[PDB]
Amino acid sequence: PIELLPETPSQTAGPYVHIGLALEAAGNPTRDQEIWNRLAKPDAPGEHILLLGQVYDGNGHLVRDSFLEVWQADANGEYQDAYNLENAFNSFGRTATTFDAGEWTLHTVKPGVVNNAAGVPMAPHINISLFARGINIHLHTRLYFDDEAQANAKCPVLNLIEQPQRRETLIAKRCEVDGKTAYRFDIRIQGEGETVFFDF
Amino acid sequence: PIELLPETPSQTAGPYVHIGLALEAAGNPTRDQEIWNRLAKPDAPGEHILLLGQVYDGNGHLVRDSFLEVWQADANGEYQDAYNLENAFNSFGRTATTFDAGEWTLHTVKPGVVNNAAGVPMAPHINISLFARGINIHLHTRLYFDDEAQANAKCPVLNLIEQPQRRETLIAKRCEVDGKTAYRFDIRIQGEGETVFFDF
Amino acid sequence: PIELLPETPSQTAGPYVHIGLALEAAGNPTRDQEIWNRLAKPDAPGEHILLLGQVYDGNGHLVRDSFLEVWQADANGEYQDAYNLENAFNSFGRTATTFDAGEWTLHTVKPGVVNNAAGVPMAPHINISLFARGINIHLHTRLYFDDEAQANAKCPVLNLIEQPQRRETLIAKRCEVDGKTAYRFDIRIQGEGETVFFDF
Amino acid sequence: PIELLPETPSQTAGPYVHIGLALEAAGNPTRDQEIWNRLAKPDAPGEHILLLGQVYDGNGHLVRDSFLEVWQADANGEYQDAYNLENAFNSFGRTATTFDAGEWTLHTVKPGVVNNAAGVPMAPHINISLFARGINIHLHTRLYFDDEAQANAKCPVLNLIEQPQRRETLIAKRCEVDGKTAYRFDIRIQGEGETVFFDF
Amino acid sequence: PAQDNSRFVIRDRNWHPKALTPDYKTSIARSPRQALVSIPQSISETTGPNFSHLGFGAHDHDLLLNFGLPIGERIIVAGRVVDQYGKPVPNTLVEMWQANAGGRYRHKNDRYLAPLDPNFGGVGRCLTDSDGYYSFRTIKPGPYPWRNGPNDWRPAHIHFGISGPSIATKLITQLYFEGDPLIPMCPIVKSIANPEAVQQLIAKLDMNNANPMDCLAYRFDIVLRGQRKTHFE
Amino acid sequence: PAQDNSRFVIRDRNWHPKALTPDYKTSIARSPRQALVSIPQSISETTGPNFSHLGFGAHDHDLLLNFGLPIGERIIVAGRVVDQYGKPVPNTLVEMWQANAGGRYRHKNDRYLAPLDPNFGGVGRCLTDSDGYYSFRTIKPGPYPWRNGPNDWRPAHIHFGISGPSIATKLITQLYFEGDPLIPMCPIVKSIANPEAVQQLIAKLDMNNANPMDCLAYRFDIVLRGQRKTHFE
Amino acid sequence: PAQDNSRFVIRDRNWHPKALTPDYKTSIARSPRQALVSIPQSISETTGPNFSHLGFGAHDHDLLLNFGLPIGERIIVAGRVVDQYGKPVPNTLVEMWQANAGGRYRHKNDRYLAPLDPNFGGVGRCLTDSDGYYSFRTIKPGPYPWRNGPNDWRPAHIHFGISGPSIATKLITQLYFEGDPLIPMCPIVKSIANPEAVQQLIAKLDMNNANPMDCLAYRFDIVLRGQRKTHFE
Ligand SMILES: O=C(O)Cc1ccc(O)cc1
Ligand SMILES: O=C(O)Cc1ccc(O)cc1
Ligand SMILES: O=C(O)Cc1ccc(O)cc1
Ligand SMILES: O=C(O)Cc1ccc(O)cc1
Ligand SMILES: [Fe+3]
Ligand SMILES: [Fe+3]
Ligand SMILES: [Fe+3]
Repeated sequence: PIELLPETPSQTAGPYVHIGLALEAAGNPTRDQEIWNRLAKPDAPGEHILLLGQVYDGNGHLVRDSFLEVWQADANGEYQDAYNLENAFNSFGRTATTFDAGEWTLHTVKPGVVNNAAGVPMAPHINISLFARGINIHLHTRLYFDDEAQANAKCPVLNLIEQPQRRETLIAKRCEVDGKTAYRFDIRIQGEGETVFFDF
Repeated sequence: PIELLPETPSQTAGPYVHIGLALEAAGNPTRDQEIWNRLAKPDAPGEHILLLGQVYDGNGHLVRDSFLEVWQADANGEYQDAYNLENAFNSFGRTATTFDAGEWTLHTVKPGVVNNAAGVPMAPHINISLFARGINIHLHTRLYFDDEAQANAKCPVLNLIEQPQRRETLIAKRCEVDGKTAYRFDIRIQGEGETVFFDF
Repeated sequence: PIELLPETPSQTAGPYVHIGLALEAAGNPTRDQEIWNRLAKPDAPGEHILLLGQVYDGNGHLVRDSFLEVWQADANGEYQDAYNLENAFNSFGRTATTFDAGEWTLHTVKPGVVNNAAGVPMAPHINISLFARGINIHLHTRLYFDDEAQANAKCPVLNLIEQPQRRETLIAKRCEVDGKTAYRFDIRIQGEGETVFFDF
Repeated sequence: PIELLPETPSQTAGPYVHIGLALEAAGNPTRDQEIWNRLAKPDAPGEHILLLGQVYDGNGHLVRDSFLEVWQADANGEYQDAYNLENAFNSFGRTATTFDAGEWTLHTVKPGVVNNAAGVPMAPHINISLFARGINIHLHTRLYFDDEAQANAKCPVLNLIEQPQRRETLIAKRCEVDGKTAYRFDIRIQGEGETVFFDF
Repeated sequence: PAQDNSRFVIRDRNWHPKALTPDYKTSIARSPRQALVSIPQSISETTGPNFSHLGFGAHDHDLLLNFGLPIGERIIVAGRVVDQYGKPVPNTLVEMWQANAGGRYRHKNDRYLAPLDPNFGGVGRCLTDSDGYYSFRTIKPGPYPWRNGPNDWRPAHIHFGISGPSIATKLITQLYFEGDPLIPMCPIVKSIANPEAVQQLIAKLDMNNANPMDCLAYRFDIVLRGQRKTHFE
Repeated sequence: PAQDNSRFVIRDRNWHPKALTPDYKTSIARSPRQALVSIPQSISETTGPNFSHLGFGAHDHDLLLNFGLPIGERIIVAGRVVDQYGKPVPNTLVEMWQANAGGRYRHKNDRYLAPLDPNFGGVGRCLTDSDGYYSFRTIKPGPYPWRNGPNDWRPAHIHFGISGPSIATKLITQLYFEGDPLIPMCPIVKSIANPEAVQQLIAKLDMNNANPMDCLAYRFDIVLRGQRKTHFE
Repeated sequence: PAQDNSRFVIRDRNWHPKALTPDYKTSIARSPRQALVSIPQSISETTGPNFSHLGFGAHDHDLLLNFGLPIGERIIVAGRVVDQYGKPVPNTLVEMWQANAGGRYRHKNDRYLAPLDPNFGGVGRCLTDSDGYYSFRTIKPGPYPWRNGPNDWRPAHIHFGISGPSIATKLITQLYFEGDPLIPMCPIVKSIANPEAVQQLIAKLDMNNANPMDCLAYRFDIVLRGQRKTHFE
């Protein structure tokens, strides 16, 4: 068979990932332009929402050193790849969990619908990658919204998870923070209610 | 790198350990001098106590063939290394689990405080090593006392366990047996409430 | 460590170098355009000078088959890389030693000052490369002018030679030839008064 | 044949030997007790003398980074091996050459005569070892005195040097510094009047 | 906006370290017990941010100046970023972080006894050029002890994060130094089962790129998932 | 009392059998799922009992007389106890137990059909001498069946317990006999990943120590963790 | 006073680096052109100073305290000093010197651009014990550039000087670190023709001697000329 060059092997981001990718969090001085947790400017179209969550280990203990990256379409279901701080909306962002509270937050808008390769529309979702000490290779997952049952029911990706009970792990529960629209999405790496992780 | 002679590899004690280290228990005649479960003579200084416990496997079933060795300071926080049956106190003992009840017992005194290498005092503790069929290399743990919370709180060793919840697995529950001071120390080899085991 | 493709190894030019690089000298007909010993046309700006010298072996005997290439800035301290016979000044030239007299000659102008990598000006100099039978890889040296002592004193390159006495081996002795400004630069390959040779 | 373990291979002391063995010289703070160039206390028996010299390389250039160690008998021809700063006399010392002047000095007494292994008396001498950048393995030599011709003539070691002219290289020339008895001993590593070096 | 025009070669999860590698203690509780769910690639997975327009400072990639001079071995770390097809990955984001010459990180949580360098931060970033090259200038990091086994030491390493053309290519890894005797003993390095894969994380001394009398240089090339056009889909 | 002046070389947990070794069925439910917690050595761990004053009987180390004569292959089992630095461990407790010639143990729970031997107990103890030497006289045990796989048989062995200078050195192991074909088929042996580690458990026939016309001899040396003084602590 | 009671095994001048090793430039003009003159050993050559009575400070051998804490990799450098017969050389003087973590020496003449460490001197001394052992605690030195070829770099090294029992045994050398990619390229290392001899100058990582969560350790044993009694002289 034909073999290509091998991809560089992954390695855990380790406990100090923050110094490299979450400067503020590391409690170090930031640079002029930093990639962080505010994807949308007040003035960006779409429903502005707040995302928050906690990460749990196999013992049910909070993971206070996680690093997450997110990718989502804009309110129009368009992926805005040209990252710029001047953008009203950026499709990419980064967040991390408090060493104390252990909670991450992200400020965005609700993503528009996009079609899979076969032309079928997928339910609104945010692609997430998680990194942390103890994780050799990052975990891929998706965040869906509880207020979109109809779409969720028809998502071709969500429909690929064999057991319906497992699908539920991917649904963020709508709440409100300071009378602001929020969704809580807790990730459970291992054990009871273990979050579904993807390979692609 | 420099390599020394490799240590002889460990092997399970097996089901018949008793024949070699717990004659009474093996139900075989004993020799004149046996190393057993009475560390202190009635006239030894310090608070005399009764220690008892059970050992559970990962299925929650009793391990009725376990063999334990203990090492502790006397009341003055001193290690009495010169083993002698005439001594009123011996820092070393042995006990095993009943094939019936499956509980082990030891007769000693509450150990005095000793300091770590850094000169930081450790809370009163008893060093335990557990052996048994199914255990390829012995398990090391420590027994702490529930009525020593202040001290437990400051233990440099106990403080090494990341998760606060796991520290509780090392705390023996004070009780009374025949109006005699006792402490129950249950060991769970695996699963829920798994006892912390050490390496050093 | 990273290894590149190895450079093609050098080999002596041999006794007949002239046939390939000094046609006139080889006593063979020349082609329309030849790279020779006249760097500057009478109308080139700068002080016109005559450079001459002899080359000695380790026995103090004349090397009557040497071939030299020179590289120098014009009067303005600029390197004229675009070789052209029409130019009034060419930064590049070639000369060789008489099979008889054994002296080489070059017709140029006193080079202007150029700075090193660090921006520190170097004293006026001429870069020379010497070739000949017996020389497995060419020898690199520089010719400095005796009437530029102030500058010579501050040369970052000349200042690299540990022993002050060896620096004098690089200084051409000003003279006059037919009431024309000349400088004699004798090269001693080996032994007493051995000329400093460079690597870079 | 029988082969022993191989001796550790020598390496040049390098240009910074002073930081390790000639602290003052390195221009760094010294320690309480330093091994240096004063073998004899004013009050030590024997003729007190001053030794000075320069070291030359193959180009006849001063070696300004040399490090020398010396070993000699006391005025009685006795080797005082128990090194102590309280000693009136120590058989061992150390000196080095000035980065400026390039001259070393030593303060001692004239050594008594000692016999070789065959019981024959050797002329008064000081054993010297020289170290420096560019010297892979230290050079061993001996210092003899010009005012002891009679003994010099009969020295069994001096007599081992094939050519009489070479023997002269080992003779220090008596002088006087501030009306004090001195001997100058210049070392020539290579070339003209190259100093005799030993192997033992 | 981005468009779904390419497919990325499937990752080899037997080449990369598995999730559960017990000698690396923390991984016990941080590894999923259910199997990953494979999903076909869509625009969601085949696109990613482009950092061409990010405003980088002038010394973003220079750790000798981005924070007096730091103490330690001056080195340049450079290389190329290509895909499995050998194609350069231009204008891609390369981020790095590391400890000081003593193995001390500039982070709250680092309580190692080796001091902090007043002139060292240890964070750098560089956008690869048109040919896929990147370069950083820093000091070589010191190994550091960690609470795993009773005497575990991380071999000196530099942390790298690389974006690539999609979220499918994003990767975080660690570069190790050619010849470090600590590599073969590290349970994290050993999280990688294939010895051949380990070799891929070793930076080679590159004397060709060093600055005489100034600094040494190490070469570390990065290979991201091969990128191809969709076909007969 | 004891004092803290020694440090012991960190055990190699890849050398020793891992906790979970599934072919050895019982290890399944008797192996921790959480990682061991490594702690610095203190007086608690670097001290241990000294059995010098234990009053040992005359035949404590002689299984031929400590329980008529047992039926079986008369043998001497001797060797030395050293630390990883090669230093002898004098005055250390060495305890052993084994089955009789037929693989039958003198224990309640042993219902193997091979008979008990009326003149055989199966227990011994010996304090090492100044040179770290110990010796025992016994009969060679027989292999015996066990309920693991449907036809599992332990190779002939003698269980050993050695105290060493501290609780950090205490060890329990099994001695196997040179050339026994059952050796490589045992799941308990096999708990040891490295074949070179297995070799360390095999006693060698020692004709040099044999008593002619009487009994054979086997040599078994044991290596406890290396002991070193503290430094720069 | 000293007495002529021993003879030292003749040095192997083909094992040691020769005087003239042209790639090491400075050696051209600093190597003798006449042959050394061999002389029989006498009391003059077979005796030497004994430093048993020298008054060493308490941190003479500790470079972390003998000059705040220095920046760099904390390491212990220890070993034994024996002769060619394998005999320990007790109470012998071992002196060392080295650069800082950046390769900068605390000397006037060092103009390398890497800064000086306010808390690092780099000089140590230790008298070997009754068993021939020595130990130092310092930080690992950085390689440094030197003006030889246009891009020469000294592999990190520690300078050692050892007295031994006589002036016949005195030696100065350099210790290099196991795995440094710079060793095979160094013209000074290469002054030694036999590859086997080079191996002798390489310090081995010694994890057994390291202080968990504190410092690593390197082992460097030294062999001096074998010492024997005179016989039939
Ligand atoms: O996960 C761990 O604690 C080990 C580790 C520490 C730092 C680091 O940068 C990488 C891994
Ligand atoms: O663990 C087991 O049941 C097998 C075994 C039996 C006897 C013995 O002595 C050792 C291990
Ligand atoms: O140097 C020599 O004389 C040999 C030689 C002759 C001719 C040639 O072209 C090259 C080298
Ligand atoms: O001789 C030289 O200049 C090279 C060198 C520099 C420093 C040192 O410590 C050893 C050799
Ligand atoms: Fe790290
Ligand atoms: Fe058994
Ligand atoms: Fe050096």
